[PDB]
Amino acid sequence: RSDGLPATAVAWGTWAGSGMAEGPVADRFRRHGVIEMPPETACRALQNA
Amino acid sequence: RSTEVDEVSALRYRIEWRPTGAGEPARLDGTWLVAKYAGTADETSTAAREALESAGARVRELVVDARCGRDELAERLRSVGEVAGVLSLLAVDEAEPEEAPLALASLADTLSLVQAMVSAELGCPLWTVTESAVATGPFERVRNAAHGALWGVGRVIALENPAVWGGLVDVPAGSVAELARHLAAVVSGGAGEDQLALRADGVYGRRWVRAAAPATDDEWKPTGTVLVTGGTGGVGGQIARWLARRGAPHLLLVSRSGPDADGAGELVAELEALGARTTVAACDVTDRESVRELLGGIGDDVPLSAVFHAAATLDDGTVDTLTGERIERASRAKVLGARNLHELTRELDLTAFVLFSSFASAFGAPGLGGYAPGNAYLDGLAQQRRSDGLPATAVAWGTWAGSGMAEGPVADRFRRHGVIEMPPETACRALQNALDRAEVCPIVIDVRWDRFLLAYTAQRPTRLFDEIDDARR
Amino acid sequence: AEQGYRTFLEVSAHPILTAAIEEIGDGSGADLSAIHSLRRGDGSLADFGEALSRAFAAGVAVDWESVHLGTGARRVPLPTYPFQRERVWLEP
Amino acid sequence: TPEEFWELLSEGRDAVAGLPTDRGWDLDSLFHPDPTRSGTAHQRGGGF
Repeated sequence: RSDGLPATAVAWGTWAGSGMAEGPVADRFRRHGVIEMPPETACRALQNA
Repeated sequence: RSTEVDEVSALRYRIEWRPTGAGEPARLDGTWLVAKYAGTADETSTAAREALESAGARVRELVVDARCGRDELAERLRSVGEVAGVLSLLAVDEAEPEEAPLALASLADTLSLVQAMVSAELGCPLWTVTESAVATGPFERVRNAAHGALWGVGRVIALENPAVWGGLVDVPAGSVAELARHLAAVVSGGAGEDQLALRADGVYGRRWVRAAAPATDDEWKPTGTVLVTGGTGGVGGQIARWLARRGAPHLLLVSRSGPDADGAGELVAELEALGARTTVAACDVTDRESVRELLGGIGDDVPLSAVFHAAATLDDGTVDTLTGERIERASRAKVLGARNLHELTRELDLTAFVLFSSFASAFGAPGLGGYAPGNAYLDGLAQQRRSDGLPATAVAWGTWAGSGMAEGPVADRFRRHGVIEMPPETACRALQNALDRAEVCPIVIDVRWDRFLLAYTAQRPTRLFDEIDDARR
Repeated sequence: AEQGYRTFLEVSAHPILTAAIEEIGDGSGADLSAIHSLRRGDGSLADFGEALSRAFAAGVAVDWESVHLGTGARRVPLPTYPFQRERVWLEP
Repeated sequence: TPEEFWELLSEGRDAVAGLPTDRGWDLDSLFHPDPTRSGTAHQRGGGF
C-alpha cells in the first residue's frame, strides 16, 4: 500500500468444510473461537474490502 | 479409527440433569404468591405454602384463567403490594388439551403472568412448578411433552427479564413431598439454577454436557419410505438430499405448499438424480385425518419407517406479545403435526422418527420464544417415545446453512452473538451418528462458547453451561 | 524445642511468663504451645477441665481413659467423622 | 448410617429412585426399544 501496488491482506474464517485451518484446529475454534463464515457473505465482504 | 467424525463429536450434544445444590435457604420477606387455577382443590398449594410462610413471607393466592388478559395479574400484584416472587402452581397435574399441544392453558397463563409482572413494575423472580415436565434422565419418564414447552419458553424468558424470571422447579408427578422439602431453599437459593428438577433422590439442574462419538459400528439406513414433513423447506430439504445420497428408496416430502413451493421442482429433480422414486405432496399436517389418509395413501408396496418431521412456521418470538394461542397457531405445524404422526405411527415399525427441533429450546433465544415451545414439545415427545417401543431422535439443530425455516433476524443476531449455519456436509453426518446411537435428544450445534456465553451468562449467570469443559472459557 | 519436643505445660496456679516461651518459638524454629493449668483468680475444676481442653487442642496426648477412669460414664452413639467429600471420578 | 437406615425400613420407603448421573454414565445408549441391542440396560432405575 505504501508503494504503487494495491494490496488487501484479508484475514479469513474457516468456511463449511473447505476452510484454511480445516481439521482439529478448525474443530476446536469451532467450539471456542472463529465461526464458519458463509461464502455468500464472505464474497461480499471481500468485494467491499 | 476416525478423524472426520471428530467434528461430529463436537457437534452433537446432550442435555443431562446433574444433581445440583438445593439452593441456600434465605428468610424471605414481603409475600410469595401461589399463582394457580381454582377449578380443583389442590394439596399442592398447601404443601408449597407450608414452607412459604415459614420462609418469612406470606402466601397469597392468584387465580388465573385461560387468557384472562395480559393485565389482570398486573393490577392484582399491584394491589397485594411488593412481592419477592411468585410460585406458578398453574401447571400442576394438568392434562394436555387434545386440541393442540401449545394450546396448553398453563403456557398461556405463564406468558400472561410474565408480561403481567413486566407491566406491573414489580421486579420479582417467577418460579413455575411443573410435575415431571422434563424427565431427570432416560431412566425417568415425561408425563406430558406439552408441559416441556413451558420449560422451553422459560429458558427463553430468562434472557428477556432477568429480574422477573426466576426459573422452573420440576417435581415428581403426584407427589408433593419434594415441594415441602426443597421449595423454600430453591426459590431463595443463591446458587442461581434457572432449571430445577426435584426428585426423591435429590435435586437436579439442567446441564450442557459433551456427547462422545466413538463411531459406533451400527449403521442406520433409510430403507423404506421417508415421510419428510415440510420437505420443500431447507431444514427438510437438505435432509431429503442427504437421504437420497445415502440411498433412501422412497421419499415422501410433504408440506402444505408442496408442488406450489419456490424450489419444489428443482429439489425433486435433485432427489430423483441422487435417489429414486421420490414424491412431493401438498397435504396439511395439522389435521389428524389428513395425515391418517396420507399414510393410508402411502403405497402398501413399501412400509413407512423414516418419518422425518421438519415443518415449522415462525413469524416472531418476542415475549411482549407471546400468548399461548399465539404460540399455538405459530407452531401448530410442528406440535400438532408431530402429535398426529406419533399417534398414527404407534402401530408402525419405524426405524427412525427424527423430530427436527432447534436450539431455541436447548438454551434461551430472544425472538424464538414462540418457536422454543414447539422444539421443546418435540424433545419431550422423543423422550417419551424412547421409553416405549418406538425409536426417536430430537435433534436440536442450529441455524441451517441454506434454509429459511428458522433463518430469520434472530438467526443473524445469534450469528453475531453465538451460533451460525452448521455445514450440511457435516450436519448430515451428525444426524447419521445420532441415529447410529439411537440418541434420544441430540443437540447438534456449532456453538462458539467463548463469544456465545458473553451474551448468555452475562444478564443471567447459570450452571446450565457449567458442565462443558471448554465453557469455562 | 531442639529436643524433639514442641509443647510445654506451665504447671502453676497462674502461668507467669506465658508468652515468653511463645516469644521463644516466635523468633526461633516453630511456634511452641503454651498450656497452663490455672490462672490468677481461676482455680475451679472448670478451669482445670478447661486446662485439659487447651492441652488436647495444643497437641498434648491426654490419656482419656484416666480422665474418665471412673465417673459413671458409658458409651453413647455419636455421629461419625464428617468426611469432607469432593468429586473424584475416573471416566473410561 | 445404621440409624438413618432404620428411618428407611420403619416407614416403608423404597430406595429405588433412578440411575446415577454423577458417574458420567452415557444414559442414552443404555435404553433402546430393542431389548437385545448390545450396550442397553433393561431396568429404568434402581437404588443407587
